[PDB]
Amino acid sequence: LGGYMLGSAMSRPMIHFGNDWEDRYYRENMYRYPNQVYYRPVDQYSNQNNFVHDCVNITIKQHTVVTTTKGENFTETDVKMMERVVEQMCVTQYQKESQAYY
Amino acid sequence: QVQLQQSGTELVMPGASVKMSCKASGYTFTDYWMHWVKQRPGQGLEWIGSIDPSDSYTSHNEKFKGKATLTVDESSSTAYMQLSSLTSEDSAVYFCSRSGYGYYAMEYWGQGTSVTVSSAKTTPPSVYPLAPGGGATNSMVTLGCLVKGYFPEPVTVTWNSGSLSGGVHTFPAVLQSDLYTLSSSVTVPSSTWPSETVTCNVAHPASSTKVDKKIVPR
Amino acid sequence: DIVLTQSPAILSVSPGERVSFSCRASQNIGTSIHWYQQRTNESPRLIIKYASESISGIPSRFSGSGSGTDFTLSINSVESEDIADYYCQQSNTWPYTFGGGTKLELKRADAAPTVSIFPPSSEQLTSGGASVVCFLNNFYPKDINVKWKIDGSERQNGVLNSETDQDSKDSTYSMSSTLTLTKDEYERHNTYTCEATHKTSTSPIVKSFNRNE
Ligand code: NA
Repeated sequence: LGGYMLGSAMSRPMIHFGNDWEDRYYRENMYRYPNQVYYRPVDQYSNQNNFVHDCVNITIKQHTVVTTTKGENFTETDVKMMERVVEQMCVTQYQKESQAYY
Repeated sequence: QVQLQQSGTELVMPGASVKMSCKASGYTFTDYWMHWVKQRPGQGLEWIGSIDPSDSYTSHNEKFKGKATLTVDESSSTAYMQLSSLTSEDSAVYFCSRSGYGYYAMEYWGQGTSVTVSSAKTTPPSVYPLAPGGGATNSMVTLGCLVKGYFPEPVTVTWNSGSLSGGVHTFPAVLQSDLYTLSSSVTVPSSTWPSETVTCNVAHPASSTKVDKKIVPR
Repeated sequence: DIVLTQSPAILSVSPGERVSFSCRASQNIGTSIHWYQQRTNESPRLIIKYASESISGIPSRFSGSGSGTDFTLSINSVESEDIADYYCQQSNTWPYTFGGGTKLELKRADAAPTVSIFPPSSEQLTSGGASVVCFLNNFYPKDINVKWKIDGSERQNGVLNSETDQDSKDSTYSMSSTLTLTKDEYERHNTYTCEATHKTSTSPIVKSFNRNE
């Protein structure tokens, strides 16, 4: 609570998960995952990995409560996939954040 | 043309690690998954793990998680697999391979890196003549050479400087007390031996070894 | 884990013959099965993907069929270059799994082994070593058992065997068997016997030598 920022929405990338069943599952379900991230200001982290880790957890936690509010649930596959794409977005956010303030 | 370039061999000490490279060319590196497959001598293919070069997301065979570390270097279009704490169980050929676009048949294969895990030092072979005595089949006779106690592989065996190439059987090397041993037979007309010379020539490049062993009766 | 069972483990075929072999999955995988050919000392090569889809530069004689759990690879007319091991692999879900493989070999007339036995060289004896060598050459089919005897008693320790791949020309197999002893142990006895049991005869082929002569 408090201290968070919301990144701008990002184009959803084509993501390949390495097997036939997951690629299809992802293509069909990817709309259920965030297209923007919540994070704390980049200055508050010792490096990229630290920022990213927290950005991922914060974003997924908040997305999960809003999803629960709608009466929906994430499976273990959902969490694994969401983790991956949110990680990509957090990396992009850090790079942009790191560039600013530098 | 897609190529996947892997080093031919690695000799590794038990307990040590090795990092194998697979350098890709001829396509957009980040668009395709890369895969690593193990094959023990005389055995089948075993999947180790795979990596998406776009973000280095990985998937592993459960039994290799903690043993095989997969990375890529996007700038040199190269995938790496590091294996740690090697034992003789890790002695194998390791292939890298590349799948299709959103399809997962392994379309292209590297030539494989042959890993040998051993504490043995370079050791030249002892070469022993295998000669028969008197009673020897019909108009044909079989001679042999025993190539014992060398390291590492390979040796090269010829007969009469390669002029004998008709009835030779050179057998795959076997592990004998942390060293390699193999044998070679040659079958020739009795009219040719021992009236003239039959010699086996053994080269062991790693020890800069080259020995001729003439087969003499008795 | 999806288990892939291939059968048979070995198939003997005659050049020009049409052959098929099977891959069965423990769970339904739709069409997510791929086939690879692996010739001796080479990398595997993709031959059919997704059960039935052809691959660029692969001979049209190769085809595949099936969907669900039961898959078949067929070769319309077998050629020598098709002699190889064949593996199926599934890509439906993690972990990727492979079948245990089917080995193709050429069928030919049965042939008993030509057996030759060799005593230790003087060279080796000089170093305190004694290796007795037995060559069992140009036999078919591949299956063969070798037994060593010293003065009538079966020896089991210190025996190392090595087998060749099927001969490209005459389609036979060969085997090398070496009994290694200390020079001391070797001199404590007189008679050394290599004994080959092959299908070609219920009578074992015996080769031997006596030191005292
Ligand atoms: Na052909």
